[PDB]
Amino acid sequence: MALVENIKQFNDAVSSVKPGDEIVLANGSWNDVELVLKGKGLPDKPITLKAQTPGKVIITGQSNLAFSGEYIVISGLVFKDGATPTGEVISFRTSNEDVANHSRVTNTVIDNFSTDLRQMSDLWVAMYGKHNRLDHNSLVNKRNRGVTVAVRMNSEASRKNHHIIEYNYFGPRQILGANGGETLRIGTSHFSREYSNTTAQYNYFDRTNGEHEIISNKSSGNSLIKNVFFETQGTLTMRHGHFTKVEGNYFLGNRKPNTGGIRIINESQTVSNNYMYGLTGKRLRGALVIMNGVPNSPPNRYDPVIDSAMNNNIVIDSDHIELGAGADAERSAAPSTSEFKGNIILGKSNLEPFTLYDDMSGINFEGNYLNDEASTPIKTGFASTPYSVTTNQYGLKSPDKALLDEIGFGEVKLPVTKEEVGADFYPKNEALVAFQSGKTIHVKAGTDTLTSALATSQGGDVLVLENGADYLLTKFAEVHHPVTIMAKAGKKPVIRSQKPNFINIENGGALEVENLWFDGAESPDYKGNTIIGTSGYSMNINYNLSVRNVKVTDLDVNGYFYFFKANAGTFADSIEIIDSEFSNITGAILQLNREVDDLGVYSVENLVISGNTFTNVKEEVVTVYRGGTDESTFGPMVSVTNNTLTNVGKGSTHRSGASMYFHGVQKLNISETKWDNSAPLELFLTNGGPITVIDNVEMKNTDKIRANNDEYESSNVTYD
Repeated sequence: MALVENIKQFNDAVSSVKPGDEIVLANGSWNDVELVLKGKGLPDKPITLKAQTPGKVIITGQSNLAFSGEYIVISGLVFKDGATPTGEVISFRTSNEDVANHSRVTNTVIDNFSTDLRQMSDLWVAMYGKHNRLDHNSLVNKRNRGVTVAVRMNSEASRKNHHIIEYNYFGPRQILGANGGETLRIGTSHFSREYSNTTAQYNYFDRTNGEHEIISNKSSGNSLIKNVFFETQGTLTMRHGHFTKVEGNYFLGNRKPNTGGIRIINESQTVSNNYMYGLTGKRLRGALVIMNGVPNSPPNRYDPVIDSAMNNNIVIDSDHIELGAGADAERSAAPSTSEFKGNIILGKSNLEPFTLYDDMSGINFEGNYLNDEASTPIKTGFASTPYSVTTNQYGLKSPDKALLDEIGFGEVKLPVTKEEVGADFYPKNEALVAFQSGKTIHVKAGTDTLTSALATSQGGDVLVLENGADYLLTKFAEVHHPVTIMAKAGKKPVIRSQKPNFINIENGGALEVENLWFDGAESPDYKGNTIIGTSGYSMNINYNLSVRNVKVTDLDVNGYFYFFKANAGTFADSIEIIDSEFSNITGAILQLNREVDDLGVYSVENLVISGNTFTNVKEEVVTVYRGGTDESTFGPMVSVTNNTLTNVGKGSTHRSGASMYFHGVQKLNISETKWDNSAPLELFLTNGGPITVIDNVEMKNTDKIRANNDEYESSNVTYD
């Protein structure tokens, strides 16, 4: 019917709409468009809004879609590189009272509708009203905060909805490094007791690693069944609400880090007939979790587990089954009137997978299996079994056919594949620009030669520098894509700069430097200079920093001169500082303490400091900060091995007054390192389960380890 190519023609076709009529957007770009479509369609005659050719109609800029009435259909659309001017990209409503009932969004795409500020949050699809369908859609590259798809329950109209979120493709989602990165959320805490009755089936979750919750269930009566979780970090949690059915879900961890399974909280839940391979998650992110609750709980906390069944689940090569997880003064109530029956746990990665944080008499264990090699503290309900896991006709590591016939599982096979989900026209091309994957450039020694090479380089390229040659910068050496700046063999070229900062890693940029020498002889007489620094504007694309075999000297023109400053609103998936030497620096080596909100936002996911020497550093070698009490993220994970510190942290300018400072770090491993006439190593351990193993550390002429509390393991700590 009526084809349109502008906002006027479109709103005319909306005003003049009736059951059966189809409004078509013509192939081409639609920038800054706030699409509103109202109308009462019919079961036999539905009011449609479609693309002329699915994939050729593209919506960018400050654009969105709002719709209300009955039997509305949205199909073929694309929403690429832009942002909604409201809180939702696609909305199943037009006002608080006008919601869409019996409507459908299908064969539609949302690719990078992320706001430029990585800190801003918004919902990409917000479902309202009753009996709507959301299927065969691809939603990729969410680089800001908020839920990819949410089911709203703010009013009786949207409650007991019976929505179906089917065959959708949830593309990779980088780590937020803060709370608020769920892929699917059904309801909120304010309306948790109400039944939503939603069904989320046949969806594929591909590396959706936002935070520790891939699905946050926050209402009663929903069914999260037949889904695939390919290498996803975090868990499917029964966050709030009762009577949830979680079955037929395959979780392919492939031994990838921080991969979790299912977390039971609250009442009358049924987690049965799920498959789980190689899940490495622990505590609230275990492969199977049954939490401890808060008795007579406030809605935003945890209801004690009652009347629940975790049965007939296959757990192959996974490390943790957490019973009573989260137990403390707050969560004092252990599961009751529940059961754990006929489970097949086969894995040699952890031979004591069960971690029982409280008494588990409330649970009825019976008919379970655990490989001969592994032990369980649970005296009854468990039977010994040979560790026989063979790759079946579908490529999945399946156990023996007798054990499957005993529990009634059937053929171990995916309920859906990456090829059956999402939009048919849109490709699932990986956004993986690897380091050293491009053309190699040769940089002649001189003034602004590294600057020019960078400016015209491509993503993944390698800039090779002249061994022993002097390089000077007079302009910022900007890094807008992955880049390697190295020199081969063993003659360090000497880089100096007349700007406050040498290299700025900008949005989309990732940097690895090898065999380089940085020196401050040309650095200006300003406080706050740095060798490497992040953008200075929010970076919604995660970065990486690898510093290998580097010399840094004389950063002393003025005070507060750093090696690295990671600005707020920037986030590294990986920071590595290896085989390097640092001398005479008036600031700090790594300033990763700039997140000032105190609500779980931190600057680095993985931090490795190894094989390094530091001499005459007026501030810290490293200061890592994740303030507050948030339990939604895998916090900063730090490793500090084989290092020497000499005259570090003795200055009066840094506020911690430490050589190494750790606040809110969730996995801290310090070993084989020595302190000499430096400032003490400081800890500030926060909530959650912070793993801290300090071993074989020498501390000559240095005041002993500072700490807020003693929740850390310290061995072989030699004073002097």
